[PDB]
Amino acid sequence: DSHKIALAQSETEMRNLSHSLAEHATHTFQGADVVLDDIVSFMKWRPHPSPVFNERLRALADNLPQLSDVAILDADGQLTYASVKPVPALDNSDRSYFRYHRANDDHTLLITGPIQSRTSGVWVFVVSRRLETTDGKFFGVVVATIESEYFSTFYKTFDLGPGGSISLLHSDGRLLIQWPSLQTGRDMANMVLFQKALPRSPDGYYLTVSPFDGLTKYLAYRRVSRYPLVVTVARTEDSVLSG
Repeated sequence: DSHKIALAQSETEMRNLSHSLAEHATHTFQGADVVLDDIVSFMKWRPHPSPVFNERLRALADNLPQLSDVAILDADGQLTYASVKPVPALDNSDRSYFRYHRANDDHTLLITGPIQSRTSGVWVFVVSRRLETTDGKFFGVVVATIESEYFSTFYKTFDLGPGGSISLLHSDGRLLIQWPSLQTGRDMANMVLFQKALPRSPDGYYLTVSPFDGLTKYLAYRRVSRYPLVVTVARTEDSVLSG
C-alpha cells in the first residue's frame, strides 16, 4: 500500500514533532526557572529592596515572553513587590503554591493551576519558587504567570492540515493550553492518553477521538523532559465522507 508508506512517514513526522514540542516546553520552563532563580538570589541578599525593584520586575517580565508578570510574597503570604502597578499588596497566604513552599525546603519550579490570577483576573497557570534567607529558613515566594499566548503562537507555526491540533498538558491531565481551540484549565484526565497510554509509557502514538472537535485522528504524545508536562500533536487522517 501506498497508503501504508505514507502513514509510516507521517507517524515518523508526528513522533519527531512531539519531540520538538517537548523540548520547546523544557527550554521554555528552564528559561523561567533560571529567571526565578536570579530572584531567589537577589532576595537572599537583599531581603528588602526599595520601590525601585518593582521597575526591575516590570523590566524583567517585559523581557521574558513566556512570563506575563512576576511577584513577591513574604514569609506571611503578603504581596510585597510586583511587575504590575499599582501593586496589589494583598494577603495571598491562602494560595496553595504559597502553602507548598512554606512547608517544603526544595528548589523545584512549582507549576500550579488553573487559578484566577490575583493580579490580572485572568485564569492562568503559574510557576513559583521558595524564597530563603542566608540561614535558609523560609522567606516567601516568587511566582510568575505563564504566558499561555507564548505557546499557542509557537503552536500555530506548524502545518498540520485542517483538524491539526497541539496541546500542552500537565502530567495529571490538567490542560494548560490547546491549539487551535485556545481552551485552558479543564481537566482532561479521562482521556485515553491518561487512562492507558501514559501509564504504559511516556510516549507516544495512536488513533483516538479529539475531545475538542469530535474528529478521529492520529495522535502523538510525549512526556516533557524535566517538568510534569505532556505535549500532544494530532491530525485528522483524510478520507470521504461522504456519505
